[PDB]
Amino acid sequence: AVVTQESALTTSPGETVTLTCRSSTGAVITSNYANWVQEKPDHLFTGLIGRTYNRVPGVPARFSGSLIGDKAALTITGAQTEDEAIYFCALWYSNHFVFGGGTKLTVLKRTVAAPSVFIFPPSDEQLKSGTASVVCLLNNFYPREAKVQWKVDNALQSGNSQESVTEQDSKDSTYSLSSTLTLSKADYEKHKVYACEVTHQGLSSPVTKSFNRG
Amino acid sequence: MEVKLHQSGGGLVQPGGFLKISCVVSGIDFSRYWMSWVRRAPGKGLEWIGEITPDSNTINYVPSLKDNFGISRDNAKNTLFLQMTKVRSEDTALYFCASYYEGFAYWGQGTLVTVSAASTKGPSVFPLAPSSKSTSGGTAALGCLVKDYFPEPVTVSWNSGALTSGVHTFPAVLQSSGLYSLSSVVTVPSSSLGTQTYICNVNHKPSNTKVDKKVEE
Repeated sequence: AVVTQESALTTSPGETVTLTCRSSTGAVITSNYANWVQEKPDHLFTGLIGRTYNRVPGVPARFSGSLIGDKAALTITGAQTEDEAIYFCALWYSNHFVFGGGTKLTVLKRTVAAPSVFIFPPSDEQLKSGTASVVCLLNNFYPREAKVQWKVDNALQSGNSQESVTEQDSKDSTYSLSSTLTLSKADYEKHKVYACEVTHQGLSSPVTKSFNRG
Repeated sequence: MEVKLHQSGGGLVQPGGFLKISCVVSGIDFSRYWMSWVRRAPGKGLEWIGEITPDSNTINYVPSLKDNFGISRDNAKNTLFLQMTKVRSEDTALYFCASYYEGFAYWGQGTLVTVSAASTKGPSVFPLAPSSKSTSGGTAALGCLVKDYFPEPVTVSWNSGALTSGVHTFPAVLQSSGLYSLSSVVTVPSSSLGTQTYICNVNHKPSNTKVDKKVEE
């Protein structure tokens, strides 16, 4: 069983937003006891909804939990900037809970900010070690949600890159991100073009930063 | 009187080792709530590990985690325990003591568990040299890659503290090695680059390794 949610949603203060949560087995039923938990910076967790409709004691009235069609749903009526967080949904499958991937809710604190993309090839000093790392940098973007894809000779890569993000800036709401792709010195030298494709709210078309080894 | 889920007892364990996390609950009737353990790792989301009933007479697990985690509670002492045995490298996460009743109302502060077989190693610092793949127009990005060190605490400064505007030190990530790697970068005007000299100063005090590396184009 797989529990799925929207990867990220954007709204502005005062609007009404609805998050969904999907059972891989079919329609979410009350037997699933849908729960909604919120994650704020520095890993702060708040239970909002339990057993599909019930508000956890103390949760504001603008949070509502419901069943809509085949999915469980969390509705924020009058979204606040303090509601910008990651919302997790858990479904009860007979004897255990299964959380979903999470939904990054962005409640617009400012104008959309595009990132500036920079690519760094591996140092020769590292190449003497026998490993190669390509570093991709995204500077001062908002919202957080962005897709950084590594393309080695136009081939999409997977399982060989790890990401890191800075804390949200207290003065202009921007984020910075680091994408590092590590390979064998052997596997590095068996390819040509290393590219970093970046899709974001602020970019009409995806930005690509590329370099050729050799 | 505030609801306090105080966790403790997390740190370094080797792969295949054991560990017991404590969470002492005060401010609520610990006897009256179901108690659950849930973990969060950087690449994953929230993973519900398991729950124990108020009376301890039923323990529910997710099937893939049944064998390596053991949940117990003591209503007399108002504490909940999680025992981790034969732990994998993938088990590195922040483990969270969470109450369940209507929902997941009360949470703990978080306990870090790092599973790694490495001993104390100093980092290697490789320059992130600027180029026109690292220039956009007017401003240029450069930095330092601090790679394969253990344990976590590492400090990075630029030109011994002279440069602080626009520097970004990203959180370190735990590699499959069991070693940490981290990247620090700065954005400066590209005019500057010809005149100014740029050095990142990295200090790893568990190894007593201090490296001053310059990033030259």
